Amino acid sequence: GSSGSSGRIRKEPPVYAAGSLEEQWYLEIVDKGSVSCPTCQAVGRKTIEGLKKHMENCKQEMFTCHHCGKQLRSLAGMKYHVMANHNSLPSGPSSG
Ligand SMILES: [Zn+2]
Ligand SMILES: [Zn+2]
Repeated sequence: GSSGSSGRIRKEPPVYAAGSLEEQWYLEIVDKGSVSCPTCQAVGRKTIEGLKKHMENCKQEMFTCHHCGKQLRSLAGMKYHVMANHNSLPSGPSSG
């Protein structure tokens, strides 16, 4: 057996903070209807909740060579494009 009752007002702000990203993304929705990914910025979601899960893994780090300025997802592959194309073996101030 059991019993009980309650009833009070609810005047509190949403999970969002008074100055956080969540709020920003939220607007893009309440204004447009959907929000894009701040990481890839190619695919969005109907709301944040859904996006969060997306960025939870998508959140990756991009790189960009300096010699030429190549852009590759896999750091390894890139770091190799330099030693291959920008192969400057330390020998002398000249080649010949
Ligand atoms: Zn993404
Ligand atoms: Zn390069």
